[PDB]
Amino acid sequence: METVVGLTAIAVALLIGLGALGTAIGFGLLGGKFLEGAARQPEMVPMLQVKMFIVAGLLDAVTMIGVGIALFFTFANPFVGQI
Amino acid sequence: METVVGLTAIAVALLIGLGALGTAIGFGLLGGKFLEGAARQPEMVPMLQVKMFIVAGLLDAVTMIGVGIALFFTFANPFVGQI
Amino acid sequence: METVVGLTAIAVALLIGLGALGTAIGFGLLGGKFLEGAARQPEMVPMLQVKMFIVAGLLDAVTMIGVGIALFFTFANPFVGQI
Amino acid sequence: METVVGLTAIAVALLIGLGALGTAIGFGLLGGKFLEGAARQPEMVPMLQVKMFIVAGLLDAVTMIGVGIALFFTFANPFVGQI
Amino acid sequence: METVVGLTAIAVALLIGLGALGTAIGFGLLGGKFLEGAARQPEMVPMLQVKMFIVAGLLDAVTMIGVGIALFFTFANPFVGQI
Amino acid sequence: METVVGLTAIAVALLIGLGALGTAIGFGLLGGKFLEGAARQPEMVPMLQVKMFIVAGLLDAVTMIGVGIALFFTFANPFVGQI
Amino acid sequence: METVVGLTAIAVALLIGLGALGTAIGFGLLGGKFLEGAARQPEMVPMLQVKMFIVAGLLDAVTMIGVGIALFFTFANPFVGQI
Amino acid sequence: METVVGLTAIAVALLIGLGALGTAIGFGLLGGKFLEGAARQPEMVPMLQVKMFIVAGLLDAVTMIGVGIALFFTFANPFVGQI
Amino acid sequence: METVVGLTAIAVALLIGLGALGTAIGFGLLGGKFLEGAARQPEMVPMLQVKMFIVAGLLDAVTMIGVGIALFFTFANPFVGQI
Amino acid sequence: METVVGLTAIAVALLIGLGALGTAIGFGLLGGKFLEGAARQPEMVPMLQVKMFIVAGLLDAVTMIGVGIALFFTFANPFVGQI
Amino acid sequence: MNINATLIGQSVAFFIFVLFCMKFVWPPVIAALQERQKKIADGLDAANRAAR
Amino acid sequence: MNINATLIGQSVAFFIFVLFCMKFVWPPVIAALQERQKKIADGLDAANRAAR
Amino acid sequence: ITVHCDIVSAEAEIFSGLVEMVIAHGALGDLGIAPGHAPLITDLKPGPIRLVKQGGEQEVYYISGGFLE
Amino acid sequence: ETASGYIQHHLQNLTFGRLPNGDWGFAHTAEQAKEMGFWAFHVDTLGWSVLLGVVFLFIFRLAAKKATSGQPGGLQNFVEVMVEFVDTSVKDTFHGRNPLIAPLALTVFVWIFLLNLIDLVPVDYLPMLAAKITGDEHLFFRAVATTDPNATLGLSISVFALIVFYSIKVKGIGGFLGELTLHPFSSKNIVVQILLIPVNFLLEFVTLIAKPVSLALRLFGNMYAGELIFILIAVMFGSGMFLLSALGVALNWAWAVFHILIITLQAFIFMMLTIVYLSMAHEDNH
Ligand SMILES: [Zn+2]
Repeated sequence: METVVGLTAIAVALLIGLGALGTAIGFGLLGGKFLEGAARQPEMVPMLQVKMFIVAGLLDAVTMIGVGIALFFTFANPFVGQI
Repeated sequence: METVVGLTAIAVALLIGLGALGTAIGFGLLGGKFLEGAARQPEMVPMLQVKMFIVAGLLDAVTMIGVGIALFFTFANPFVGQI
Repeated sequence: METVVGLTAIAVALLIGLGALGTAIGFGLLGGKFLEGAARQPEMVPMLQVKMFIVAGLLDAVTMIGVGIALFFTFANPFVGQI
Repeated sequence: METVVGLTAIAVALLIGLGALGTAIGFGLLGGKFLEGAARQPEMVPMLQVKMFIVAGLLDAVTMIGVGIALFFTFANPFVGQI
Repeated sequence: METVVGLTAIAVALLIGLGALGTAIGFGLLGGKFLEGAARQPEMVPMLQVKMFIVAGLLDAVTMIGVGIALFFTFANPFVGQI
Repeated sequence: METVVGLTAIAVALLIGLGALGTAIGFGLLGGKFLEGAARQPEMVPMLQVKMFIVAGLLDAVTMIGVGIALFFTFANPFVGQI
Repeated sequence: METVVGLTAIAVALLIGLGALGTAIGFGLLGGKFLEGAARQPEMVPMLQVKMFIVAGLLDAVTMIGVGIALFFTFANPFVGQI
Repeated sequence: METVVGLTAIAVALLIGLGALGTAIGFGLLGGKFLEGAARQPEMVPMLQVKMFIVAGLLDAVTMIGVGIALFFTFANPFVGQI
Repeated sequence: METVVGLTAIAVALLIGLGALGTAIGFGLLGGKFLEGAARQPEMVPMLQVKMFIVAGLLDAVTMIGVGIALFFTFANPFVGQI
Repeated sequence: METVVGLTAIAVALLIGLGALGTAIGFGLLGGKFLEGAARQPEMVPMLQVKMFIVAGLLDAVTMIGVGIALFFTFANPFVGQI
Repeated sequence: MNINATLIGQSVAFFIFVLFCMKFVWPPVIAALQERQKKIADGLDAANRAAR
Repeated sequence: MNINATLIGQSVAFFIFVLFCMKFVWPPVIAALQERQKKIADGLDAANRAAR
Repeated sequence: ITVHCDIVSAEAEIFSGLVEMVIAHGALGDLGIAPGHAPLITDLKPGPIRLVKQGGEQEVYYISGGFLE
Repeated sequence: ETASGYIQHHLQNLTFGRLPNGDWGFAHTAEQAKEMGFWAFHVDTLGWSVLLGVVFLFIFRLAAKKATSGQPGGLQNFVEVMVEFVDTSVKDTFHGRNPLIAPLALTVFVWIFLLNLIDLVPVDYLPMLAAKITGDEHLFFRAVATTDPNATLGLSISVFALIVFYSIKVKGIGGFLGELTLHPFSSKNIVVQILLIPVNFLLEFVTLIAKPVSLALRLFGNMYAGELIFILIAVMFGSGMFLLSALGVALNWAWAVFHILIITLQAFIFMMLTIVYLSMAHEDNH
């Protein structure tokens, strides 16, 4: 029993840690270009903000799936019942 | 029975976590240049946006197979019946 | 059989997970340059879109071999038959 | 119990360590573009700084969820009460 | 034999997966520069496309050796010999 | 005890090591833009410096929360008290 | 002889896998700059191609030692004897 | 007791190794911008060199906390006392 | 005996594998700038080539130390004599 | 005894191999910018070469400490004496 | 090694040296520094008045 | 020896370090301080001449 | 919102007035300039420059090259 | 003795506290010092920090109690180059009228530099001189005060009090909590501002608490790892060999030539972050 429960804590750490690593770097890359565009044209900032939010939805999509499967493995673990 | 179910919890965290890491960095790269092009050509944003969605479909193609296989291993484990 | 079957789940997660990671970052790099070119010269877009698909075939080639070997190790097993 | 508690210490280090790695690189990328924009347009600096903090919230969002769950696994333990 | 056989399944996953990861990022870097060069010089595209295929032969050289050795370890096995 | 204590030395090395890796790459990206800004505008050096040290507080926050929990695990132990 | 041989299959995968990964990313960087130079001045291509092959020798030199050692451990085995 | 002593050697290697990796990549980024700035204007070199060392104190901060703790784990040992 | 010999094969693979990975990435960064300089200033290529070989010796210094130590471990394991 | 001896061989590969990776990427980044300045300003070469060797001393600083603690671990052993 | 002791002692000792410097050391040095600048300013101004 | 050796080894290294330190670190600092000492005297001369 | 724009040749002024957007062919790629745009200088390839204004939404002028500031 | 015992002895402090029977005594072993709780004192840390601070202010007072306002003597020429350097450093960052910021920066820079400089003197000299003057052979005595985490934490927790003080003193209690909860995200809708308070509090509170810790541990990590390399190089001479006690001299010399740059730089960074963090507590930066 102890192995499954112990290896489910490592699974949760990887699902949230790998997601956090990618999301942080992805917004550093996307947001940097948003500042470059805002500095070039301060007249287009209202339009650039909504376009950045369209991309932000795509960037975090799989990260949000992983963080929902990690809070499911934490509360009412699906693999404990299998054994 | 316990090692196969413990190791399949880590297989699910690798499938979703590596996909989440890559797609978050990938959209940061793709989306960063979409905002740069929108700041250079304010009138081309409706043309650049449809081209960004064509690339978005290629960028997430293998990642969607990864989460599809990960949720199949979580609810219908295919390895627990092979021992 | 138990450890060979348990280590085949991790082998499948690494084949699909590393492939998903590389393909998302690769299309993020190839894609950003396509949008940069499309904003700069909109008359070249028809040619640049055809040239992008020639690269997209080379980019996914080894990733698709990896996904093909991972599905083979999941619905069949060449290691279990070796004891 | 000694394996669940020992694997939890590694899960906690992996949650915060990957978040630290991601946010440090993400802010290096975001902040580097803020200094680039501040040098070209010193009149825009107060506007650019407000837009930089809007992005900073998106960059650390998932990382914070990770450190919140990490502290929760040290002072409480949802795995030890499931054995 | 069960540990040798199960560790050749991870050897094969590492050997195809690390190759897929490198080849996807490598072609994203090469292809993104090909689109940039093709937009800059439309009359040089026939020459640039042939030069891209010279580099593609160097880029995949070790990746093809890795896929070849991984298929050799899957259908034959220099380790089941225990020699 | 021997595993819970020996897997806390690996926990400590990942909390300080992944933070040491991300802060040395983050300050090298941030600093590379500060030195170019200092060349593009020699008269802006005192302003660019105070703004760089504001970003530095955001860049090291999660890393410094990890050097604290790592020191807390090295001279106290919240896991050993759970047997 | 089941531990020494098994861990030798992992060693061979790391040697060719890390070599394949580095060589593919290295040629993406080197070759992307060859195409950039070839597009800037089309008459310099004969010289740039010869200069690229000189660098290709420095780039692959260590990967070739890694492939040589990996094929040495596959067909012969120094660590099998050492016992 | 051998697990605590063996895992301290790995903790020392990860704690020094992740600092050796981050400091070499982080200063190669900063150093390149310093040489580029020196080429743009050799009149500002004494000032730019002083600014580079001011950032060098922020970049190498946490990497020395790990080199100090690692050298404190090789000669002294806070984990052996804890049993 | 097997654990010392088996872990030595993996130590060998880590030394030449991490050295192969870093030198190929580093010589593509270095060589990519050699080709960029040669396309822009073809009369300076004899000087740039000599300056590049001076950075090549610095880039391969710690990697050749690792290759020498790896061959020493394979043909003269210094750990088998330590019980 | 065998676990301390085998796990110190893996600690030497992490100390010398992770430093080899960093030193090779760091010198490709710093020397690429040196060859860029020597083409732009062929008269500043003698001065830029000296400033590059100063920064080289900062890059190869924590790597030489780790290459020296790893030769201390192969010819002496602070862990073996601790039983 | 890390043991928490003498934290309040060093905290109080720092304020004592800071306020001493603020009252006794800092004001006289700035006054003497300004006098040279004022004397040189008067000298350069007086040279301009002589020509004017 | 041990403590006897470590004591002579440390002191020999320190002597070698102090030798170069007072030959290459101290003299340039003194020259920079003496340069400021000559600059305040030459600057004050003009303010003395203005009264004439 | 509007910005003042002038098109001037070495011999005489081609255009002078208020506009909301200016579209031109730069040497590296096409551009769209609007009020508040950051300082930019570029070399122009032969082709038409398009100006936008209320009512004057398609004021087009052909240019043989030159620079945009 | 052994190399392990030589290293174990150099890492212990001269602690004085509550023994099993009485609040008057020095600990004779590391365990007897770890028994002494939070109500104890490192007598070597407080003996080196206070003595070096008084030497600095006494020398600076000798050049302030008799300032010439004309041609400077050798001593006051140096003291004025330091005050002019610190004043310039403060005016390029802080624009207000606060009279405490400038003497604080001078105190912080010169004191930390002196507490760090004693690391260059050979590592066994002061520890053995203390033992010979006392008549003991097991006396714990550490000279470099910035290698004690309590000394560096005392210097940053005190700068943090001045940051929370000036922030409330100029922005008011409402302005302090306002920057902590209505910044950086604000919205007109009442439901939205309430849902943004937890997000604003997580972003702003984490950054504020990280300031004192990063200042103390950056200084501690560079000095503790700096002295450890000198103690480890001294064990090469303990061997008694000739071709090892020759290589050790080269490592000690190279490490000291590198360490004087680190000792100078760490005092400058602590001063600059003290100036920056106190200046951003006086204005709304957003
Ligand atoms: Zn504010």
